[PDB]
Amino acid sequence: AQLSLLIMQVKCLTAELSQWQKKTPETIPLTEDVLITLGKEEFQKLRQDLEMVLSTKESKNEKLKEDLEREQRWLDEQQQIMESLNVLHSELKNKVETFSESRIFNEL
Amino acid sequence: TPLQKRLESVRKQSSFILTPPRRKIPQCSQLQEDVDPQKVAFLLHKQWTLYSLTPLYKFSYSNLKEYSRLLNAFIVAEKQKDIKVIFSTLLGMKGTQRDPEAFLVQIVSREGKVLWTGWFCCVFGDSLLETVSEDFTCLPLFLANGAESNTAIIGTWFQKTFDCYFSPLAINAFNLSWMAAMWTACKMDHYVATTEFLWSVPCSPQSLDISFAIHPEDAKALWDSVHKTPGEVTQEEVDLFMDCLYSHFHRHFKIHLSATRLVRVSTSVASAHTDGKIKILCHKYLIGVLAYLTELAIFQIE
Amino acid sequence: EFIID
Amino acid sequence: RMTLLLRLRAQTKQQLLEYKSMVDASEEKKQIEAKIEDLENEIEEVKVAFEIKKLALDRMRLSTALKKNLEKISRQSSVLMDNMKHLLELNKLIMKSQQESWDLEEKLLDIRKKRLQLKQASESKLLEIQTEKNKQKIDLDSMENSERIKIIRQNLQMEIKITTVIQHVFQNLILGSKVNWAEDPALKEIVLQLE
Amino acid sequence: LLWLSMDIHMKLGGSMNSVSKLIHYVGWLSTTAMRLESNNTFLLHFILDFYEKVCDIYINYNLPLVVLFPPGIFYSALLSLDTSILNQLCFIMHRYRKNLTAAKKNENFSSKTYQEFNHYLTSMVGCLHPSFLSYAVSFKWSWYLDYLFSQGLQGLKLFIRS
Amino acid sequence: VLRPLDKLPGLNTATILLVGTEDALLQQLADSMLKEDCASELKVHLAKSLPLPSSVNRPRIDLIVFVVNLHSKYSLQNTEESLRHVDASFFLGKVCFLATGAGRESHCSIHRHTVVKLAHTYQSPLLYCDLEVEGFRATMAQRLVRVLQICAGHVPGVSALNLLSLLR
Repeated sequence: AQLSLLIMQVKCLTAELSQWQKKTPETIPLTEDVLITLGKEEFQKLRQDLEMVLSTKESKNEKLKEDLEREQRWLDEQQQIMESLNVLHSELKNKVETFSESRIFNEL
Repeated sequence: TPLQKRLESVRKQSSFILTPPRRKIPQCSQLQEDVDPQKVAFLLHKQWTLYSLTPLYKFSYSNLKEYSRLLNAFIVAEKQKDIKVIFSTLLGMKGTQRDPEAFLVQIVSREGKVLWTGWFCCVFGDSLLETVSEDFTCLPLFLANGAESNTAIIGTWFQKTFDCYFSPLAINAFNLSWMAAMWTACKMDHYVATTEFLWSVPCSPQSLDISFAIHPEDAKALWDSVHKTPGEVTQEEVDLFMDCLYSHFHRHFKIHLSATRLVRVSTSVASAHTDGKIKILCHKYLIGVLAYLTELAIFQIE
Repeated sequence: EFIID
Repeated sequence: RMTLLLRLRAQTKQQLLEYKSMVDASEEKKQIEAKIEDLENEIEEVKVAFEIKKLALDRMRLSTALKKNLEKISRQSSVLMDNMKHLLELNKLIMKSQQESWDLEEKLLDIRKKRLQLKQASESKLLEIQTEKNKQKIDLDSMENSERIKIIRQNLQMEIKITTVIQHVFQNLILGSKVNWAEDPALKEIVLQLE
Repeated sequence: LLWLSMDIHMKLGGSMNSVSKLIHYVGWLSTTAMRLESNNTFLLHFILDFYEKVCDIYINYNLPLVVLFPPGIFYSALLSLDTSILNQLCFIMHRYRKNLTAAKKNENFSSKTYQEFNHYLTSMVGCLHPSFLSYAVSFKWSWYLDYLFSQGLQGLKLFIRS
Repeated sequence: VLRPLDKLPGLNTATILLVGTEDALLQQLADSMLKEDCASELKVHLAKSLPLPSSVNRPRIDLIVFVVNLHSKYSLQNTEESLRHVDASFFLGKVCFLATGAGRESHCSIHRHTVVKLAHTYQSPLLYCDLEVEGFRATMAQRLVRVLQICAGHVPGVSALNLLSLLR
């Protein structure tokens, strides 16, 4: 059925593209109402989403401030282990690398 | 190379490219190199609780005695919360020459009353071998026969000292039917046990089970009816063997075994369960039975 | 069984 | 009853489209690797076809809803205006929660970029330190020659084990007897024995 | 994008096409999501939150991947009914202006992106509206703009300043 | 053989048809499909084999969800025995493949590749879930309704044909 269904999909999608190109926006019937019942329903639906999208952009701002404090703490700890790691690399460079086997046995 | 290769392996496995595998019939395995006949014969007719064990980090088959001491001092420590632990490499329970050598862990109690005899093996497991680094000795399989209390404590010790983890291996009815089909497809002689398939209908109030315990020769002549391509077993052939079971059970009892699930497949080669208490290893085909079991433990690992 | 045992 | 009627009209404007697409498909009477490529071509040219369709439907609907709502200013008290005042209050609470989000997120992005720079830099530095430890490992191999390091190492192990015995028979002999342990300058430096 | 900015810092084209494809796929997710949900404004807010981080790719992450809206998202945000998503779209357009101007400096992102962006620009700047109608009812073109700007219209002010 | 457009639609009726051998899980899934008060009159139809005995006045089936119990090979072999009674115009948008029992992964007599191969060789969405638990039904049943409003044409932007182009 894979090929016989790909062919059917192509045949039906060509018809759908021919039908959507046929579809002129049919606003000429519109609605004999004064459309206040639709405009003020969409406005009411906004009030039922803007009340809820403010409730999620306040949560985003809260988790943004908390994550900002957490990332500042993590960046401080990263800078600390940055300077510490760099100074450790600089110190251990030509501090323990200048170890001879003969000098090592002399320390023993 | 060392990690991204496992990433690609996981990606390919989850991609689910066609996986009816033309698995070869289990081949009569001559006992390779040095397999201790007493030890190997001791591991055969003993019911192993299957586990999938992640690779043992910083593991070495040289430091056996000190690991044995650390685990023995921990086993008796959990009794504080009479016992000897002998780590024993097996030397021959591996599929390829590059596989990690299988080693045993036996809780020996005065005499050699082996209480637990846990067992780790990696046979034909070169799909996880080429994905771990050199520090990991990957043993996907873990085979514990003793009580679950000792198993779930030596598992904790292994987690603590090797960062290896034990997911309890569960052979689904798909793999159970597969191994049922190939173990009647072997060239074995003097069938030890009847080829029994323990089904379990999915009733909500009741828990009825069915034991389709074929005569092992009748299940071979029935397999030869559904066997057409030689050497390899197909998912079509496996499903045809299972469907010949289904249509010969529904022919009599008018209940659809295909509407049920396998829970155990007893065979003259090897008995196998679903819940984990799986591997009875009657015949010495075990380098292939364990090959399937490791390649199934690798799947749970990766 | 076909009610054979 | 009119909103439900509009739901009916929107449902049957689309079920009719399904019927007509099937009718045209049945009116109409190979390269499977490309049979999905000329199929994905449809849902990219269908997508343009009924995307501009929706952007024209929305345009011609919002134009009417603007003209239709343009008659509410000339209308009387229209408590929906009191509702829209609450909508205005709601808007500022969001776009002033977006003004902060245009600065908090910018600072977070800067901090994350700094942290990733100092993470890759730290991995480079720690890998250099670890390969320097590996360079110390061949210095350890300079000890594994074992011509005279091994003998003195074994002497250290076999003589500290005598120095960790006599030491621990001073923690047990400056203890049990009539010791007067720390009230004596001599034993004071010999008590408090260094490990 | 964080791990791709460092791939510029640590010395492309095949990874470039991956973030571009992710944006195009999400823009395919988010243009049919408003079809299933009938251009739900709560969903459009998160959609433009995604593209809030797509406009600011060149300026922020140094990647030359200024990728525009699908038409079904930009036009349904321009023809939306609440000012809180309209000015978000306007801010995203202003950030697209800034990033395209920046990409013209250091240098497909040059021909087709600029064509579609001018398409979006002429559509919006000519249209720049019921949400603004409601704001005006709440209330000399400069006075109206100042009233809008003081009422949190930050993205609109930023894009008008262009 | 069932056809997608032999019957005219209702008015707000979106009538799914669940096809699965086990009917306890089908009944539970249908109960969860109507637990939420949606905006469409959902007339859920249950079945065991798509042959579906020929009873007139049956509504225009806007969706068939082949609930394939991965625990039982019967629920698969009957599904392929019910897929040979479907239109090639039915598999475009109005066919889903529920795979219940999956995720438990220890009772699966069917490998989850076999069901994905089945649902990919018929070019139809394959929606995984676990019908024995309510917590995974009520979140998956609301997925079969939002699919159902797509195929029935209740969302006035997305056809059944448009659906599999989104779920491919």
